[PDB]
Amino acid sequence: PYTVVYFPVRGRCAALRMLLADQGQSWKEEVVTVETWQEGSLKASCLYGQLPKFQDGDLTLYQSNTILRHLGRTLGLYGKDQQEAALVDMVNDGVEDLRCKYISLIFTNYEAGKDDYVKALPGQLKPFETLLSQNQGGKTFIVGDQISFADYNLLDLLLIHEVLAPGCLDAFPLLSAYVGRLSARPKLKAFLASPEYVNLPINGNGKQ
Amino acid sequence: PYTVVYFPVRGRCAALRMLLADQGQSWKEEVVTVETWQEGSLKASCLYGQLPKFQDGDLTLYQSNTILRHLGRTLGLYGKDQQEAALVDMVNDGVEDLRCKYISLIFTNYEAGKDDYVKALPGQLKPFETLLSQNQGGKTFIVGDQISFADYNLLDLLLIHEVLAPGCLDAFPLLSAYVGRLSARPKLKAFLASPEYVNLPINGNGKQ
Ligand SMILES: CCCCCCSC[C@H](NC(=O)CC[C@H]([NH3+])C(=O)O)C(=O)NCC(=O)O
Ligand SMILES: CCCCCCSC[C@H](NC(=O)CC[C@H]([NH3+])C(=O)O)C(=O)NCC(=O)O
Repeated sequence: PYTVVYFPVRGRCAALRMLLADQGQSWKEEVVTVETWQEGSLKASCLYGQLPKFQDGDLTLYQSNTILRHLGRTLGLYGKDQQEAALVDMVNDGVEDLRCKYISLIFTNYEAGKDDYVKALPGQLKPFETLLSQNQGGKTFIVGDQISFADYNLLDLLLIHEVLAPGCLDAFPLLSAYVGRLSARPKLKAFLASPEYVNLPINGNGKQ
Repeated sequence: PYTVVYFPVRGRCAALRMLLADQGQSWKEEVVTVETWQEGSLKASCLYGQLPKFQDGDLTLYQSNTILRHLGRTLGLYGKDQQEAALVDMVNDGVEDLRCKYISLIFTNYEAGKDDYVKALPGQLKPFETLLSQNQGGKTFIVGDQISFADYNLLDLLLIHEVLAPGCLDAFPLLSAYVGRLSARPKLKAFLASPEYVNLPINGNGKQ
């Protein structure tokens, strides 16, 4: 089946976990503690010396987006045709770029860079509002009318930003409706409210 | 047909151009000058306010890797099955990570960070040597036995690093043989030697 090996944080696994849950998939969690990591053996065995590590049968993967695209490909959450598949990538890549800046703020300079980051947020979120406005008035999903791996990843990005800069979505009616709508999906709602998600820290450094 | 809109540099378009050339595809180049860019109109029309921008018929794409995956998907350079498609992603993601550090060195702190970067290079390149050693002794491609978009992207990464730290591939027999082998492909060889590639600067800041 599925197995995700990662630290005891949401981080780069939050989105794929949401995906697995909403799709009614069963998976195993292998928690890696800082002590175990600092031992060195696991780090060395990891291709790019990092986690998350994922296992699907005897297929061992690395790189969060690779896991997302894999599930998306295998579970049919990658658009209805090639054109949509490309637009799904365009969204995910955009999500990835903003996630990098978020991760850099959280770990590199939270105290001094928080104010500038928040001021720049509207411009960074705007593109997703625009994408949504061009797809059935943003009443369905980010691309096409069926959900895709990019939705789960975007949803996480928006959620974590709500905690960082509460109210950042008030200026974006479509994104706000989008978050609420998807968060309400039965399997997803139950997952987001469970101890498995709630009691895990967003990032590992105690900052959010 | 195909149209790539980008600045007069190789940068994030080098790989997709190599892909187009080697596959015998025709494309149009729309060169964007700093003056045109600083005018503002084009920047605003771009989804994430950035280039490269790509057009395939009336399909308008953004994000370099999205263009690579698109060509890969449409041209059959994405593995022979789902498993390979996932390994192709794992490689490309790895290439992307290292490209980001390269881009950060080139634009953020070349003078002070060049020495530390080069020292760390072997560890960063090693994973690709390892991947190659596990695939038919690294005698064919990075994943499977047919070429994929990840090859073109990896090939570029290696080439640009040869200029940054000449000889960095001497410690990696498989990667070196790989670069030479692919650079020798007829259409690709002719492209790499043409004025269209040679007279374009790698990055835009005059550093390499
Ligand atoms: C301690 C709690 C905080 C954990 C933060 C998240 S783990 C961060 C880091 N992993 C990554 O950055 C993964 C990046 C990779 N590109 C992906 O998308 O999967 C890692 O393994 N780092 C370990 C290392 O590189 O030594
Ligand atoms: C002047 C010559 C130097 C050009 C350097 C390359 S262009 C850099 C930048 N674009 C990107 O970083 C693209 C990143 C995007 N994630 C991708 O992969 O396509 C840009 O458009 N920047 C313009 C802007 O953001 O204003």
